Amino acid sequence: VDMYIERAGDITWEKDAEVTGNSPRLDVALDESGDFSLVE
Amino acid sequence: TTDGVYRVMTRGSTQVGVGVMQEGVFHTMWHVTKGAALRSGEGRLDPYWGDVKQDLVSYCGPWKLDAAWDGLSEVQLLAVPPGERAKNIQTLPGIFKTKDGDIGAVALDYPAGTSGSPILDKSGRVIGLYGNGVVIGSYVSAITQGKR
Repeated sequence: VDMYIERAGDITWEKDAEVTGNSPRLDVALDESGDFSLVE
Repeated sequence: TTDGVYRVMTRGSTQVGVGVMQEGVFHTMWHVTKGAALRSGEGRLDPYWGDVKQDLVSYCGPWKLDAAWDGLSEVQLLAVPPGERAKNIQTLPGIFKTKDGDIGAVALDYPAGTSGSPILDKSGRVIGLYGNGVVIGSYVSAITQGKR
């Protein structure tokens, strides 16, 4: 299996970007396998 | 080797993720490549450091990205979805509260091949990578940053 990379752009902030999405505050735990899960 | 955001592709062809080239090191999420070698033109990029718990890997050198969310300001996800031009999505992160401290998290849900896309602060610095997260059903991605 041949994995490869292609340049897709510069790393820059854009002034005219779409703005969206919430800002939830969540209790989570992170396990040894790198998996986040919710906690109560 | 040029600085920028890159698609991670596999062989038809398919985009399995995204990563960041900075200071001669390629940065992506472990789950995107599982540490496989990467072709870049005629060169080959070999893994240099990786950690399953952080879900991160660097190629050609040590992890270089060290900026962090400031906890108050909006950020931008520099999303590179499969089949689509790089695009900036601005958002106010929420928070993952953990026993070890708080982590910024973005409540944005893009295709899986977007994993590894950089999240930026207003100065253009990469404050982490997108694509390791939890479901609440909306996905929410940690802002996953390494150690320099």
